[PDB]
Amino acid sequence: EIQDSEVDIVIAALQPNLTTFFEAWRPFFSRFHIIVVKDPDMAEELQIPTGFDLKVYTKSDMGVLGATSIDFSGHSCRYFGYLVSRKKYVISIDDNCLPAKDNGGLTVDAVAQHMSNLKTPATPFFFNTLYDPFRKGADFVRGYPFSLREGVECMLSCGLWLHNADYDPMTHVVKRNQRNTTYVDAVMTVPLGAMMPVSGINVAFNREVLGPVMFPALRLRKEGKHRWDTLEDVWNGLCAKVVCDRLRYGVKTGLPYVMRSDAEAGKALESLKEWEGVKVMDVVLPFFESLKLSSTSVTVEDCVKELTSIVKEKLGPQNAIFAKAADAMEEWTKLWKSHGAQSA
Amino acid sequence: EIQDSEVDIVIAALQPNLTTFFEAWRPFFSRFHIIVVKDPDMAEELQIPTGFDLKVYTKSDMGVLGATSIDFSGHSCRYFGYLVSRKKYVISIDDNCLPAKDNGGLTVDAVAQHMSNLKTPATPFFFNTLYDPFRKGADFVRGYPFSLREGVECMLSCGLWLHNADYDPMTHVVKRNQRNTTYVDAVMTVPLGAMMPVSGINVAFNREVLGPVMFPALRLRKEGKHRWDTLEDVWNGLCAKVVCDRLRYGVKTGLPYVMRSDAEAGKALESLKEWEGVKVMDVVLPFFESLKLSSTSVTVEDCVKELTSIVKEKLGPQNAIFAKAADAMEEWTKLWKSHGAQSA
Repeated sequence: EIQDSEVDIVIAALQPNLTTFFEAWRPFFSRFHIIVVKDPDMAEELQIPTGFDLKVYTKSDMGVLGATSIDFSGHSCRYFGYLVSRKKYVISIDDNCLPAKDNGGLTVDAVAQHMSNLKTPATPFFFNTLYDPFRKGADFVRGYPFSLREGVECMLSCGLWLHNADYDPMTHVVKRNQRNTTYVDAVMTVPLGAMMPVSGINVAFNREVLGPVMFPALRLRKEGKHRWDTLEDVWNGLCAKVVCDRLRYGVKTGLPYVMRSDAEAGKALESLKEWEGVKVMDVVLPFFESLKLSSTSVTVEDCVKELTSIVKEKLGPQNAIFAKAADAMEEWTKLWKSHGAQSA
Repeated sequence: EIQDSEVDIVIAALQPNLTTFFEAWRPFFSRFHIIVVKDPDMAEELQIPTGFDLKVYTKSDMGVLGATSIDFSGHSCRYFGYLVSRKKYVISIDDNCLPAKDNGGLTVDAVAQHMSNLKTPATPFFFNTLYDPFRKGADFVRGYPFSLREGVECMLSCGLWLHNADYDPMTHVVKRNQRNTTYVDAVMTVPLGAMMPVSGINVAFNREVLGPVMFPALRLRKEGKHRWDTLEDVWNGLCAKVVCDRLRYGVKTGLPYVMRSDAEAGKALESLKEWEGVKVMDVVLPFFESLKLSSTSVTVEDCVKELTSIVKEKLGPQNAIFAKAADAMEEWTKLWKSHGAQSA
């Protein structure tokens, strides 16, 4: 259950000029606290039209700890905002996304839909064929058992994207001019145990619960500024999902849509040439099918504690990015106990 | 891959006058073979228009089966059509449904959509957040592992319903004039292991594979003439779903929609007054939550055999309907070996 004052708009600034971004999102963002973060690599500064509650940050400020095994450049910088926040919930999208068009031509307040997704229970144990049983017009289908009608609280809500959808760069280059135009009016609970790709590009979550597992790790290389270049968010998703399923907590996907503006010419190919991600996911898959956890862990941190070991021993010797990521998971576990932990 | 020549439209008639129904479905049924079945409890005569490839069946034909422990009255009569059909795929709709209109105002050829759902592989091992990745405009989301792009065969397609949605009679009486108006333009594979309520109202499946398990069992009351009164289909749903998961076959839900014509005034209360389904589902759920079939089972015949026993063993003594359902589950297993089988 939610009131507005517990929301932090956490934004990655990878484009410095955010006039178009904020002026379009303004009616929906304005009433909230906004933690913009400057990309450490940025050879320019954030040209933001103001009138918002902005608590901007930059690379120097992070030095309050060295974080010796983590790189916060690029997309990873957005995780700093999760650490220097003191709010219960994080609503997070990237600077290249704009407010969407509904089927009715209505402008989709994704921020109000994210808040709705979380306060509203989730149904991971049984698939309601009408989807969200609490949305208007939807309800519980005949055969949905009654003991389950009051779902577990939703800890993570990941939305969708029109236009330049979150395809891998290979799929993007080859398909040429495929753009997403199918507005699917649906939000649904991802069933228990079911794996999913959590797009970092449009997501909101309980900072206080899942902040420990949202660790910036398994970035493929230092360079790269399009979501193509990394798999760290899809990786966080798998971790967070097995955490939620072990705890009988809920996850939702679907609405809201944001409209993701298109890429500069050919960068898809430029990033394609160096995207090892094909091989990565097909080894990471058997690992998470092979992640049936021992019974002891019942705190979020315990599941993290248990997981870093099972990652380090099983995946560690397979590739540098994995060991270097498990070490980043432990360093992030410290960072949460140290700088993320509650006080406000 | 499917052609029209392999589809048998098997329909239960509980309404005697099917002129309004068939003339509306004509553009879509005409090109197919239609196996109407008259409800044994039905005295009057079937007013069906001409111009179809119809082989009506009747109480007379049902008794030559000599079914010792199967009751074919009401919705259950539709299971006779699955036994005496000799085609690969059975598309089955209830007489109270009419073809739906999409957001573009188009009338949904649900028969062509079910076939599309089946010709198309399924993605049960990993949740593609754009839903069916082979539908146009949809595709595989970044991070979806590549070995899983080759989907397993889709053996079951469950469609949805506008207007008088498949709410249980309790939800129907209490929520009053709630009607479904949300056309969710998306079809999706139900992840592995996730239980679901499969509505009998608008569904299609591979007869030769899943036909043994689409069995008449779990009659809760003597005659449930509205889908409210019955759970025989929901029982099929859970059973076949565990089969599909053991055999690594896929199940899809969503498109197509039918416009489910509304109910007789107040009949909802007539059926709720006796709808014990509240408790039934609360016992059937944990059974399937605790139900893992042996890895030894590799054919459908193995899985039905193993499951009917586990039903006989665990659920049988919990209520007469379960043992009586295991008895009918077993009787159908013979009837398939004796009467139904074809090329699997």
